[PDB]
Amino acid sequence: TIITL
Amino acid sequence: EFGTREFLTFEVPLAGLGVSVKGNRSKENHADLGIFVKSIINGGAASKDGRLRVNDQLIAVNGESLLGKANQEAMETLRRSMSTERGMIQLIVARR
Repeated sequence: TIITL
Repeated sequence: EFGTREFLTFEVPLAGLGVSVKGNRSKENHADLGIFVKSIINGGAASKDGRLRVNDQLIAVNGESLLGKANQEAMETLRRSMSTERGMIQLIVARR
């Protein structure tokens, strides 16, 4: 649910 | 808890942006509300650049819009658009 770009 | 937001744009020089994002949803209204900046990794590209702000809503990346998309589809669009990226990311955000 949390993505790092 | 979105408020009245203005659309802003800036250019972020460039692993990656060093930004964590999350979808927001209202359960009472069963509605996705968009993708929001949850944290900016100290010392990453967005951190060094300084113009992105926690709780910004992400609107577009290099002209690819996240609007009109459920949170899952918008997240996929974000990942895909960042997968091809020295460089420059043009961001459109909505800020309270």
